[PDB]
Amino acid sequence: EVETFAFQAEIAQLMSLIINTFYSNKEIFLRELISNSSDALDKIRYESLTDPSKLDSGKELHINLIPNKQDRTLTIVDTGIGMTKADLINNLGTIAKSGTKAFMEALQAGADISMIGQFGVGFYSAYLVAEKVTVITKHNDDEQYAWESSAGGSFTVRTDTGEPMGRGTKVILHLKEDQTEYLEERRIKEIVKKHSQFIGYPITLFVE
Ligand SMILES: CCCCn1c(Cc2cc(OC)ccc2OC)nc2c(N)ncnc21
Repeated sequence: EVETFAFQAEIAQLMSLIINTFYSNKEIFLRELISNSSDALDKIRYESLTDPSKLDSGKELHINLIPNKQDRTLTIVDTGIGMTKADLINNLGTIAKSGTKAFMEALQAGADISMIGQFGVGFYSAYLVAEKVTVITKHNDDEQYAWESSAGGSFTVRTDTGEPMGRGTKVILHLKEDQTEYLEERRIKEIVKKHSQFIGYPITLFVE
């Protein structure tokens, strides 16, 4: 059973700006997602120091970038802390509301879309390049879920019956027709080198 939810008005407004503004520097989406994966990995690492059993769902702390020309998708996989149903439906939005208001204020005043990460809302930069985003995620305290949105004001959540991931998040970017450059090995390698070369976990770029 698939449940359908409305974004909060502020978040729907941020998603339209991101979709609608003319802004050519779209590649920054990838460092925003990688950064989000890095924070989640820091989190579970930290939490495991005082509860070693939090890694029973997998000891390896890493990021995989998987392009699939066939599906036209690029997936950012992490084995970080993961997200609960409450995160997905409620808490992330609650937190994102104020980072959105700050981000929006900054833009007038002459900030640009590439600073979105300073405001804790860089996830939504996914919509620079993706027509639809699917997030598969698994937290220790909870079940595996699939979140999805093509923007338009709503998202769905369902329990995910696919391949169990153990622990972590996969962000699956269904790319726009004109953005398949981000499926190319030399392009991804270029962007990681430029914006993500210091991340403190291994990032494996899968080949097609
Ligand atoms: C804002 C920071 C936490 C949420 N989060 C994020 C950002 C985020 C994810 C979303 O998924 C549907 C929605 C909104 C988000 O930011 C507000 N990425 C994560 C990740 N890879 N692993 C764990 N938590 C993550």
